[PDB]
Amino acid sequence: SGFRKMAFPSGKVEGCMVQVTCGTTTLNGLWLDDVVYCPRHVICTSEDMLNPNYEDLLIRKSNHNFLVQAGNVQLRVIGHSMQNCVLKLKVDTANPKTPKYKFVRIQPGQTFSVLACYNGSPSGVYQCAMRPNFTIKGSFLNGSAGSVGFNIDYDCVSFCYMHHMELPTGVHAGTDLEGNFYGPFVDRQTAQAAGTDTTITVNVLAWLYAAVINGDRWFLNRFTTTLNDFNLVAMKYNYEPLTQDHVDILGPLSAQTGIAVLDMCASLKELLQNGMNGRTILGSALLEDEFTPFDVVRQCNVATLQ
Amino acid sequence: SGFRKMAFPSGKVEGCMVQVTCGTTTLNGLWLDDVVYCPRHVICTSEDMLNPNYEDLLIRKSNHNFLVQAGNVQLRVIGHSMQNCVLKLKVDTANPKTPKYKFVRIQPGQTFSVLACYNGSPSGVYQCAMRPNFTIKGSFLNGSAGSVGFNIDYDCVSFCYMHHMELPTGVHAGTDLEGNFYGPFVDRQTAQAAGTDTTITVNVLAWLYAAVINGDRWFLNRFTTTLNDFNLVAMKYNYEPLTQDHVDILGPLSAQTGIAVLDMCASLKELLQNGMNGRTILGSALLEDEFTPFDVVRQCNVATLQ
Ligand code: NA
Repeated sequence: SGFRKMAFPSGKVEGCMVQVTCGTTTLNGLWLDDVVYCPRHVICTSEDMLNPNYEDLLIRKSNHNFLVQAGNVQLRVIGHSMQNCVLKLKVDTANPKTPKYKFVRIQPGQTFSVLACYNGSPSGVYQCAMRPNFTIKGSFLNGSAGSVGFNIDYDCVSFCYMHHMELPTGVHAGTDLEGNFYGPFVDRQTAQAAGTDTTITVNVLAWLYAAVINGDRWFLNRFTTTLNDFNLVAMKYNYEPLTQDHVDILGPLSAQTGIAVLDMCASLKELLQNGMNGRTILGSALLEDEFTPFDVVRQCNVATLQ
Repeated sequence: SGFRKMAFPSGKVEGCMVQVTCGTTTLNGLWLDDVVYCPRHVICTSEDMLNPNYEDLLIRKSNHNFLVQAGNVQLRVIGHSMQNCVLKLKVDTANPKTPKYKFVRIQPGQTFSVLACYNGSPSGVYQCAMRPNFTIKGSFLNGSAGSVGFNIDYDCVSFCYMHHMELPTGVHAGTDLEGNFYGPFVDRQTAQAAGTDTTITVNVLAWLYAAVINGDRWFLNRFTTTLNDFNLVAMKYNYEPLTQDHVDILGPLSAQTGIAVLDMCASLKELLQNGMNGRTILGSALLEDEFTPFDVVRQCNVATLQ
């Protein structure tokens, strides 16, 4: 029993973090095989960071300008490549702790674990949802760029996020491991705003299924809705529209509870319109939206064969 | 920026986690040097678990009865003994990944990270506080016993919790690494109840101070209270009574912010009675009590030298 936002175990990732210093700017890199991946603004001065021309800045850098440290071992940089907003530093040594891994680009409403690092050294780990406005509500201080987000499936680490920056509102923006930003953001110190965040509807529905399984079911009703009619109400209340892809991932919970997705949608719709009127769901007056259908099935209480 | 319930990186603990099987009963063990620590109820059949005489049940077990797997490597048990509620299985191979470590008994109110494991495979990591009633509100399913709780101090792992059971309320109970239960619980399937789960008042207050440093102080007011009249309200809401000693603990944060502890108490009193009115504090719509007075400032935003 018990619902907790858990991160995946971070060990396979810890053995890949290094420190990357380019002159008087430092951040973290990810060391896989003989390549170290890091945010390209490691080549900037603080002044450069206002309006960098990264191609012009990189021309002035040589392999010797990059100092890469794996604990107490210096790795010699033998080539470098800018790819979108990440730098790929080829080093003379393959990382012996390289896990089986892939790079994947995640979608809003999906979760991943963040390993926050400073100076190449892992600091803490926590679970994030990619918000519909393509920011994450992380915890990140100066020097944390190059920290990565990931999911783990058996032994295979799927890297999906590299941290780059913090917006004026205190939320966080980064790239996938190919170096393309999530969202409309750029790695310059300019006045950028993230769009209005919206509630991740599929995750609230998963939460509601979890509530039913644990016996909390006052909010169920006998009403019917089309998906388009439900989505019109969702958009009014700044909830994300439910897609067929969301309906697919709610399949197992629907099957195990016998509540069709569109019936649980009609139940949510009444919640949005009428509020919760002093009732609670799973012991809270607020609807959770960062437990995915996968999270819910993994942690939900289960039947007991007696 | 950002404020998150963060756990320590779990890599140093992942390398210690093994599966222990005795008959058809399996759970996790902690492999340090040539010893595996696990909950003693691995020797029970399910029917044994109701009212076990552990001494009698252990007498009928031999070394050969314990199967230990570290990944694909089988670890043969070459001695065994019981210590309170844990077993120490001596194995033929010292763990080459043993970190620097110690066993420590934490206090109610203190925090620790949990590496939840099943079949000796680490599954997830999250941060918990030892509740005033000596329970933990974690996410644990069948087969998670033997999962451990820990803090990391640079390179040294302080193991402080080993998981054993779930009470009828869904809350979790366990032991230190010498096998002594936190709280009055016993490792048998009986009708046990924990004491009242109170909110950790000193932790909420430290969090309010961290809020002020970050710039959330909409809850600050000009009112002040005495310790007694605060505790009147505290008991009404099942907050721990605030002692003068707790008041002393908050001295440093009080000096950091210029805010008298009893003035912060006045703000907390008003928040308890009137709620937050749709405002949040450090991104939370609830009063957070899982951050210790030392831990809270580490995530605060800092001054920027311009
Ligand atoms: Na600088």
